[PDB]
Amino acid sequence: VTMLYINCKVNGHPLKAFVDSGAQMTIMSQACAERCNIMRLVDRRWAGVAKGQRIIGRVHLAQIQIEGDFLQCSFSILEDQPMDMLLGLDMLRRHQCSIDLKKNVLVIGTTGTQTYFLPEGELP
Amino acid sequence: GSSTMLYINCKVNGHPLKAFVDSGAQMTIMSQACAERCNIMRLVDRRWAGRIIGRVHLAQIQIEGDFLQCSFSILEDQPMDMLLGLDMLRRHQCSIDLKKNVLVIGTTGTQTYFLPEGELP
Repeated sequence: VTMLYINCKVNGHPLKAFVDSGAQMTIMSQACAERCNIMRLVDRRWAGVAKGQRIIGRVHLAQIQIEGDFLQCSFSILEDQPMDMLLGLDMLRRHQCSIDLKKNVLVIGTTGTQTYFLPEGELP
Repeated sequence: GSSTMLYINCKVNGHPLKAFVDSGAQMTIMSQACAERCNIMRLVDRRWAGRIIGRVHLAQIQIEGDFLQCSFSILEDQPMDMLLGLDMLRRHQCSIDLKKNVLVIGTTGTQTYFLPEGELP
């Protein structure tokens, strides 16, 4: 069973995001926020400790680029989250997305943009 | 700033339950308590025991009027009755459609609504 990931970019930097309808919150790792050069967007007011783990702060409505579309998304930054990016139900709802396992695509409902889930050999 | 989850109605062996729809989970898992309530303990193959009690190789999960052939493991003390994971979502070519607010079974076209907050288990 191949897990669901998509390609996306933040501030022009490519990453692979895990698509998890069972997660309430979208979360980027601190390492990925550094690589994407977006620490200036990290509001440390919203620092805390996640379940399971320091949340370093929160990014408000930054653009996540999927194919050629730019979608405004908020997400928190977790220290030492192994994976770069976890796209949770908050985001999937915001943008009225469909996870379509027949076509093997994530559809962004607000735009009609469609992106293929990565094949097994491309998963991180 | 910060710091409704997806559920559907379904039935197993005629008994209703609410399933958590989790595309980040590899495996579909029913609680032992639910397996007992649905009266399907006879289907549990305990050679797959770990805590996972065993595996149900074949059971019908009913969604609306659809009967879908599924496999799932049985977990002692899982809080929710069923976690519907990517194995079964992929098997039945499902769409999780958050614009329409439905789970679509791709093999039949059947749709079921995600439950509102007040109906969550």
